[PDB]
Amino acid sequence: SPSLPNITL
Amino acid sequence: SPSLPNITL
Amino acid sequence: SPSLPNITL
Amino acid sequence: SPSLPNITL
Amino acid sequence: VDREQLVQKARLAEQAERYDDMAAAMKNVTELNEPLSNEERNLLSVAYKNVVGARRSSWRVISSIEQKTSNEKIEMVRAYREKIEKELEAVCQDVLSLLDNYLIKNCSETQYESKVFYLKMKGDYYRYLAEVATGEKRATVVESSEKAYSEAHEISKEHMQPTHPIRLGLALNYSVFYYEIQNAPEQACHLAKTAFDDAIAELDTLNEDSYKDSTLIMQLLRDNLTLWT
Amino acid sequence: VDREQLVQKARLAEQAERYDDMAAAMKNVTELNEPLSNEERNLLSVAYKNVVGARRSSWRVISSIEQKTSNEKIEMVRAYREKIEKELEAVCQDVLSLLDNYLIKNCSETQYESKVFYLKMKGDYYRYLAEVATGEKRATVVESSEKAYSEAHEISKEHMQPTHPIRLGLALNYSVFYYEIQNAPEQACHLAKTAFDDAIAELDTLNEDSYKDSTLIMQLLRDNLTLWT
Amino acid sequence: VDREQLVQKARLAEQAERYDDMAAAMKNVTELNEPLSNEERNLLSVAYKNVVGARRSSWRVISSIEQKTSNEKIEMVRAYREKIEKELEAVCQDVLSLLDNYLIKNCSETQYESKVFYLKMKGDYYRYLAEVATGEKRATVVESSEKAYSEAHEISKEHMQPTHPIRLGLALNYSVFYYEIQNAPEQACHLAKTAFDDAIAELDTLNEDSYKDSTLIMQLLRDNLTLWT
Amino acid sequence: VDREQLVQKARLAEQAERYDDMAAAMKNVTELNEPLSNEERNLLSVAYKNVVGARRSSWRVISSIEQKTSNEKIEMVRAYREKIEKELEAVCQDVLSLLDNYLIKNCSETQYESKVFYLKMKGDYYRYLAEVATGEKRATVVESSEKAYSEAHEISKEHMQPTHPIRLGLALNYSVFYYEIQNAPEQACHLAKTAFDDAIAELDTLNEDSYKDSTLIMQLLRDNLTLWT
Ligand SMILES: [Mg+2]
Ligand SMILES: [Mg+2]
Ligand SMILES: [Mg+2]
Ligand SMILES: [Mg+2]
Repeated sequence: SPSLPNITL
Repeated sequence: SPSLPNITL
Repeated sequence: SPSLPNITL
Repeated sequence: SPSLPNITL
Repeated sequence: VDREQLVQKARLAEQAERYDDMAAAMKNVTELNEPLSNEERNLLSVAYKNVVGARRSSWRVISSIEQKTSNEKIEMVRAYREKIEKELEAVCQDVLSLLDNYLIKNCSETQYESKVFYLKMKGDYYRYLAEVATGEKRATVVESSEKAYSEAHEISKEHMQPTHPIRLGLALNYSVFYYEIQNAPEQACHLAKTAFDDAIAELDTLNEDSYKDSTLIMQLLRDNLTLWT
Repeated sequence: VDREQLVQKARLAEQAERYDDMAAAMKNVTELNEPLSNEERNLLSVAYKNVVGARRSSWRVISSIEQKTSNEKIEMVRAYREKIEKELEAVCQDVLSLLDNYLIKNCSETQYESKVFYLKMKGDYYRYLAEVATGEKRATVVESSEKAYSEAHEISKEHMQPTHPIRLGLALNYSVFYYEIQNAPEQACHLAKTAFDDAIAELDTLNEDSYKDSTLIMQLLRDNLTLWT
Repeated sequence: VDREQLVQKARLAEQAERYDDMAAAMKNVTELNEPLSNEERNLLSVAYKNVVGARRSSWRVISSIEQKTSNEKIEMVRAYREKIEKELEAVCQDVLSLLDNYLIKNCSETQYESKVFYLKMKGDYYRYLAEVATGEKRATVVESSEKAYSEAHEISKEHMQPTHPIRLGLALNYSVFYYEIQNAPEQACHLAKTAFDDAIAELDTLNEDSYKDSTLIMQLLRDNLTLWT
Repeated sequence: VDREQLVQKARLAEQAERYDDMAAAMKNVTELNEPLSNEERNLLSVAYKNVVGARRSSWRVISSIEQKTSNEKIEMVRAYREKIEKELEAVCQDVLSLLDNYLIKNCSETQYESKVFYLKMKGDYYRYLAEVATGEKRATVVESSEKAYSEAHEISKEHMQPTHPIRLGLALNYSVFYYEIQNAPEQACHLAKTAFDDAIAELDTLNEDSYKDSTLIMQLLRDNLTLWT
């Protein structure tokens, strides 16, 4: 959302 | 693909 | 705008 | 192109 | 549940992108063992197209990793491909048995549009099985796909206008079947071109409730012809 | 240059996004003082729409800075707006004099489509002048825009099918004229709705060479109606 | 399976967008009852974020239909929302028990980065439970979310650089927690602003292996501050 | 006008996408015959990059039509290409004479950043001339481009940090010069790789006012290296 983007693997 | 687009509901 | 799109040549 | 992006003002 | 509630659940599941739920509600509706209304028909098809599609997508990805990867990992990749494959086959069989044991079976004589819509679905889901099948299994599902499309084609030629969206969408997928499954690019272009020409010849057969759908699929036929030629 | 060469220059200028060049070539073609062929008509309109458009864009931007900004900078902003305005007015007058002194003037009696196409352009370019005009100047250009659209409307009703793309595009811009210039949202919706209804009523009047254009503009009418209602 | 094979299955499941499979493989890896390597840690988090996310998406959609819809349909909508809710709660509890019973529990003393990464996850998944909880249940999960974020914050302040991506991502989500869950927009901006300022003050603490991640999250903090102020 | 007013006109022209106006205002500012402030420097460069760019775009389009087209039309295409070419050359010469007769000429000794910024521009605009030149004319402008980039490179190595955005952007364009103009892909990769490595080696040299620009151009260097290798 306004939260951290999910990790790029 | 080159096939029919899924129906719009 | 809400007006006619410019002609495609 | 592969060159530097134009400055953002 | 009542029927109205299953259908309402399908509509909510759709909006929530929960397609397994949507398909399970529409299968349940089908299993009430009565005909489907146009909307029910469309919900069923949307649901299962989404379920089979993701995997139709996952299989392509893992197959591609397999081809690039093949060190021996290879066992895993292969196992996972086969797992996805079995899921995809079970989805197709799930739809095909609804079609064979209910929808086609019990379709009333004068419901030509339903008939063609279900025979086209039968062609489509055998074609999805053909995408993954090999050997004698491939030969069988390919034959079954073409038989279903051919019967749909004969009924639609006799009973529907050339502009009817269901007739046009049939020609689209039937020609994709020739192009991609049978690698018969002339037979594909001829079918697509004929369907397009016959609709164009009869614009006066466009319906005020469906003309946007008709013209959209006409363009899709054209797009494929252009690509293929 | 010969005429073929001016038209070839317009086509190249278009592809190069050099619209001042494109407009100057098409003005030169018009000044040969013969009628324009459909393609010449379209090149002229494309060229000038692009020229007037950028500025129709620049003026909105500087006007907006003006409103937000208005410290006394203000002199500059205002001066620059007025410079862009004068350019935009001169472009419109450039087109309007081609229309009045050549294209409308000399259009042959049986060329109804050309007549309506040029009267619509005349409505359009007076409407662009109205977008920036104030006071008595606004009143004058607004009157001239509506007079041009009204005459185009009468000819198109008599001589063209309700599905004809030029008739449909006229209704689109004429209704935008009512909505945006005269702030007459009922008169706008009625015109758009009538044009859409009359085309729908007669799909059998779609032409095999233009049906995509017809249906596209039908959708544009619908989009505006939806927005406005 | 061996551990390498579960992790390979997670990587394949990811590429195939089969996140239920990815999460089940990474849970299995966790249940081998040894610490996770950085990559295993990231795969676990990616898997569960995707699983909880879709539903974090489905719930918002059905909740919105519920609010617009609420004729008595309403029973269905409500039932379906509650079904999705229970799934979402079970996913969160699935992660929270991995965290409490394995990952946090057994994390070795000198593994500060792991500690903070898992305490942040614990804050995140209690915050997802808070998004849907009401009444005394909400109060409890909100308290647990803040306790987890606060402990992560204390460890990261002591043991990590202000530019460390894990410290920066913690500040990002902790401040979102204040803004969205506790509706404490000053406490949110202060935390985000402090985390950003402290990193800026120490660019010399950027690592050659992680500086892109650091600067990316710095920008995310800035974006939120701008939105909120 | 005063200087403040020319600069305000450039800022308005920019927002209005009127780049000919923007360039003419900034040329006028330069012709006041005093040094430029960082902002003036950036406005000048933005203005002329946009002016030369469109045409740098139009020329590629007409050149491509020329190659596909080459029936004898060919005369026109060729003439139009040459017209665009002459415009593009005159723009470059317009900038190069500002650089040679004012900006470089009068740059004070301790203004290393300005020096490098203007020498890089001199390299850039000779490189744009080289893109279109042939024969002995090409040889001359290529030599002049490399001489300008080489001098900029020597000053920047001595006086700026490896992370400085102006130093990084120089390496980017200098390496593009080797790749595209001299078709020296090893000399291009070495320069880009060296510039990237030297910045990475010294992140502690990032400035709190410019680190976003530094990291952005680092990524651009990386993107090119990846493409080229
Ligand atoms: Mg017939
Ligand atoms: Mg009529
Ligand atoms: Mg510290
Ligand atoms: Mg140094």
